[PDB]
Amino acid sequence: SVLQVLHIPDERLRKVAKPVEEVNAEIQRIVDDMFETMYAEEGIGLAATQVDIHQRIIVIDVSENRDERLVLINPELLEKSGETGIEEGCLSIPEQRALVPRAEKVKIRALDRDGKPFELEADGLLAICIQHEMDHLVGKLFMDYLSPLKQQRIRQKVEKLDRLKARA
Ligand code: NI
Repeated sequence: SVLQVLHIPDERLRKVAKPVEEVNAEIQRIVDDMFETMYAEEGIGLAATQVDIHQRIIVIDVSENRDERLVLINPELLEKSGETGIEEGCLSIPEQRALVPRAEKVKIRALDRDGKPFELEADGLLAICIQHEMDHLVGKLFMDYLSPLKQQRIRQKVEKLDRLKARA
């Protein structure tokens, strides 16, 4: 099932997620529907909290033909180094992109879809993507990194967009 993605300025985007207590079949259905929603919305990553589920689950897939789907449950940042930034988009901030400071490399520890633990050293797009999604889980958005004026300037935009969007 395709889940509905919340947009700013929805207050539920600012909720802190709780860790997953047990990775079971309800968890695994959330994963499936999250992947479905991400692909439908043409993203390369989705955090559970953008879909009003306030648990620590992230799905990513950067692959061309769904060969390499990635699942981080209860993710934890072990180390980072460097600094970079591309012009990020966010499914919850529709059509708005900004360059954002990130660590260039990142080492994490998480659980997979089966609740088995793994480690992952990432760089490039993957590293930036992990940070972006992990931010979602503590209620941070990429626009939080920008100046009051850019944020202000941004917010105006999106509300109009959706104000078109329901359209009716
Ligand atoms: Ni996002």
